[PDB]
Amino acid sequence: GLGGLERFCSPGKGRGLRALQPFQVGDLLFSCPAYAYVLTVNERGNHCEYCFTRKEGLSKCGRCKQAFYCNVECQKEDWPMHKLECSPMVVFGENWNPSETVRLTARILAKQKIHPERTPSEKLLAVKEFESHLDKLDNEKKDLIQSDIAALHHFYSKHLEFPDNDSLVVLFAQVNCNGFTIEDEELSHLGSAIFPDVALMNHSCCPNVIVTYKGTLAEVRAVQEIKPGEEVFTSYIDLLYPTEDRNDRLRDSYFFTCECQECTTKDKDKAKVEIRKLSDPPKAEAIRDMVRYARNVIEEFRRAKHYKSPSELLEICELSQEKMSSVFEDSNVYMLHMMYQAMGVCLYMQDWEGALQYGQKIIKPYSKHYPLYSLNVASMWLKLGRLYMGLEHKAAGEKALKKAIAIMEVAHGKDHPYISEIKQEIES
Ligand SMILES: Cc1cc2c(ncn2C2(C)CN(C(=O)c3ccn(CC4CCN([C@H]5C=CCCCC5)CC4)c3)C2)c(N)n1
Ligand SMILES: [Zn+2]
Ligand SMILES: [Zn+2]
Ligand SMILES: [Zn+2]
Repeated sequence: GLGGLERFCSPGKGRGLRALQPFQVGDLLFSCPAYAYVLTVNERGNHCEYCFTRKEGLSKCGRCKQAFYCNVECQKEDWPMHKLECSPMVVFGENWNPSETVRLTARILAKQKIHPERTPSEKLLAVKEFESHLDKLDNEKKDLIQSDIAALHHFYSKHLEFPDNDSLVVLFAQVNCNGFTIEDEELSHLGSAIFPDVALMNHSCCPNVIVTYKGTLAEVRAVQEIKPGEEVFTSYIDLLYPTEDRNDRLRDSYFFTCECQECTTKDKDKAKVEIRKLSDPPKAEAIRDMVRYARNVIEEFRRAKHYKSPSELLEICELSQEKMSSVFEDSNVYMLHMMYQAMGVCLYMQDWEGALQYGQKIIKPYSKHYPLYSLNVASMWLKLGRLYMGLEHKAAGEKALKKAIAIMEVAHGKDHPYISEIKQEIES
């Protein structure tokens, strides 16, 4: 189905989505209800488990007191999926630690037993039809799937009937590369879901669509004019980084290399890796070393985001920046990576001033490096606005919040609950 769209074979790629009618900028292509979903553990007090709405003072689950809901209606409708974790959270207590993947694969198995037939989440692609890339996964990723399986058994023993090891390996591999992360208006991680039809769409570093969420509902809107017969492209990755960096990430998770206009021309590559205009210009050899150092420290930081302290993480950001500053211009995407990373640590530690100072340095190069309609730009203006408003800068506040609404009206749509919320912030 899906009015004015069709599944097809995209040459040189595979299964894709194609427009059959035109779509102007801001037009809703389709909506895909969540086949399976979960709210992340760290967002448990702030958000409803069933619809993901952000509210303070949510009703608690009487049994576990770990799940929070808008009303009894969200609580009752959530129970089929919550019963998988409700009694095991009480039994295991603070030891209850299944990974978000294990948590999601559990809901998938539950949806397979209650609704074995094609769901409205599966109008053009089925979960069972998902790519698993099992032939391509290393020993590390296969060991984590074995680990995931043991965790599923250890934490969901009492509420599920499990298929054999081989069936569960395929499913865990499938979820790993097909699972969607859901973010809020600020790009903060909210949870994980299965959107079978959204997963049909192929990748481009110049996308003509963006995926946003209305609670657990995924929404696909046009960010470029789409003509009948043109293929529908979303971006699988973060479009801030140069071509090699994007293709390295693409190969890592989806084992394919990109061939779009941006990957071909590499026009934004020189500007993304901006170099200081020194009287003695740094040598190509020195430019090479700083790019490697940066890519190395980016990996070092992600790993450190597990064991090192927020004040330790900041030292890495600050010293990495200071080191890179020898060759890299402040608009360089590697500098910007660490500025963003320290902003997140500042927002974490509630250093609203430190965060605001990062954002201010981040936003002009962001609108220069990302496309016009980009969730990273809108969420950065939204974060700047909210911080400005919090620190008594109303003129700079309304200015940044309006700039967020501008992009967001096109991505999230003019009637989105987010736009209203932000408007209430300017008005009241
Ligand atoms: C050569 C080529 C092939 C291309 C392609 N474009 C898509 N192809 C495929 C046919 C190959 N595919 C896969 O290997 C492949 C595996 C799982 N999937 C589906 C995934 C669903 C989840 N999203 C993520 C997106 C955003 C952030 C949150 C995390 C979730 C990522 C996608 C695609 C699709 C392109 N430009 N070139
Ligand atoms: Zn609710
Ligand atoms: Zn409960
Ligand atoms: Zn590309």
